Amino acid sequence: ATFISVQLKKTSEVDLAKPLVKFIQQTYPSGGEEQAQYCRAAEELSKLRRAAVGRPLDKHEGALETLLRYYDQICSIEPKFPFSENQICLTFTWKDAFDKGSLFGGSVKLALASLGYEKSCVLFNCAALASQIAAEQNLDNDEGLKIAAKHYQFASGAFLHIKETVLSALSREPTVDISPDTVGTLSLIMLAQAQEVFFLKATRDKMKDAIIAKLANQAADYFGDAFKQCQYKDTLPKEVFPVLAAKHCIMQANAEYHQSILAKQQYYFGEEIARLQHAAELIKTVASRYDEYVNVKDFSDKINRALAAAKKDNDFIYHDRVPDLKDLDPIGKATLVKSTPVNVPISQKFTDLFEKMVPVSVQQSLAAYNQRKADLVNRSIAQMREATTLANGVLASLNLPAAIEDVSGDTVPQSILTKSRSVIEQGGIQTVDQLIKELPELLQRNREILDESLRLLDEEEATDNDLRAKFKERWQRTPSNELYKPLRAEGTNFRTVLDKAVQADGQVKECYQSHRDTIVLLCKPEPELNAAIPSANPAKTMQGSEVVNVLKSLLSNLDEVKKEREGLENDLKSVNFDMTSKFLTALAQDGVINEEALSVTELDRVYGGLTTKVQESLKKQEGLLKNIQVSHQEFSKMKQSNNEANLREEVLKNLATAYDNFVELVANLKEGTKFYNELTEILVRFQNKCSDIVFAR
Repeated sequence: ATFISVQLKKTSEVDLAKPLVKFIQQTYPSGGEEQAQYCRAAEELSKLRRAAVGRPLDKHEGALETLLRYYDQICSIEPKFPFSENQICLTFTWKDAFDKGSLFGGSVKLALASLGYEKSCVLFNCAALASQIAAEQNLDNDEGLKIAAKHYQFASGAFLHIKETVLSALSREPTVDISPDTVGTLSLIMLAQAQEVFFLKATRDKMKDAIIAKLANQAADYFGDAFKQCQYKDTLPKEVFPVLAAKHCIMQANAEYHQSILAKQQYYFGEEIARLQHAAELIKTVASRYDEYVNVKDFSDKINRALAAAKKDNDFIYHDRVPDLKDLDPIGKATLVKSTPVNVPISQKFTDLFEKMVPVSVQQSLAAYNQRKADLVNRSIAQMREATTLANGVLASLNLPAAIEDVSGDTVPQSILTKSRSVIEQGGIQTVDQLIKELPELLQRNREILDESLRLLDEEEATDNDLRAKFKERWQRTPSNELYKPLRAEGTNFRTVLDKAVQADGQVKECYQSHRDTIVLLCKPEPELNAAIPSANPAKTMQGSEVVNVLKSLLSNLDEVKKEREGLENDLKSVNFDMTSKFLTALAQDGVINEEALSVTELDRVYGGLTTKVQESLKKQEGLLKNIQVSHQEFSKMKQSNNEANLREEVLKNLATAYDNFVELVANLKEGTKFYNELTEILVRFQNKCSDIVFAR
């Protein structure tokens, strides 16, 4: 009639969606996006906690199921936000279950900043509820037993999973009730209490008097061990300690009494008495010493009668020796109970309310792959241009292929021709004058966007002050300058970004004016273009000697080598590999995920076929240019003049450069503008954001 149960644990209501949706700010940038679904569940969870653990609960089924379906959703959420828990602040407060424990340090209450602490307490409450549930139960009704036995067994395991989970998961030393020594003992009591029932069933189904003993015993030898585990340990609620003892004692008395029946059949009439006397003793004790905790009046008669009748028969019929209690065989032990492990889900009709959301050790390793992407792509690109620019630069510094397309001094060589052509219908000088004109304007455009937005902040702040420094303090909310912390932090940054950007274009403007004169030439039609280049008397060891023709095949191979770099720069840009599902598979399969081991070997697999192709380009050039530096050496003599060609030569060198400078300048300014235009828009956000914060006031 008297079963140990465990009172719940009280806890404070904390606003759940407040520090949870703010990470969904960090997550999705759009309203109307899935960001909507993850907040129609964020407040759905806040609803669950309040309904689950906000109250002393109505001992039922759902009351448990809720608590279970909460604990579920908890564990279901932690591999998604509190990994290192940087500042994500939802600190939990939990109150101890058995107040009088430690009167030294921290006692009745503990507020900790770790989810592992939170989940443990819920689970404690689950286990704590299951017990209360299993105790009310009618134990005569046979469907009643089943529910008791299931619940204890569950509570027992619910605790034992805490024991093995606390020290390893928190952030410091834990409160009295949830410490491995405490719970490990409760877990054992539940278990012993479960086992009690099986004795009680087995008893109802009038089973073998041997089997009832062995079952009864093993129950004793469980309460026994729960005593042993309290005896000199402060793990304690007050009335728990004598019950464990009284129970143990009853249990041990049944065990004796049934084994008495067995000994009787086997005609050991001594054993019978010896085992009963022991049994009778055991009860007498309990009758007096724990009377207020257990009623055993009936049982006591059953023994005394059985004893009486046995002592009657033996004294007058059988005359059998009675053994000292030490002389007897151990009653066996038969357990039928095990601690229901804790494997989520524990609730029935389950539904992971955040089933959609993507893990954090995925999200952070997925973004640390995207720099590994950019690094290798951008890095290979940068090796390309610097290789190409250098090459182009040597050619001109060596007058190539201008010198070899020079049949007669009369005409513009064909490369210069083919070049000039490109420069014209690409806009001409006109596209460069365009871009060089409009750029400081687009720079200015942004300076205005910025300072209107910072001025706004400086404007409001000034109003804030005059108000307090003149008011009866009806104005008593946040000092505005303290509120405009990070928006000025950006402000400073946006400035240093522009100061860098302004000076950056002056480097170009200076280059541009010391180069465009020669472009003026390129954009001219052949007539004047041909007329403006000083004509010279051509050297005639150019008819087709091996000194010259060899160079043409170098400048047709180096001609193609740099032409190939486009296709690469394109395929390097074009490739995107969706890494998500490869991490996702490796986190569900294995513990956590080490990204470097996987990404590196994936990259030199995805891109690997190009990195080698890239080093093939660069190192081939080092060859092709050296085998041109030493070859021009020889052509220098076989083609000569004094002053007639010294002009022609050192003009064409400057036009070759002129073209390069043009392409080097356009491709630079387009890529420049197509960056400051991207900034305008990033600053529109910022104009509106400051506006909305001076509207937030």
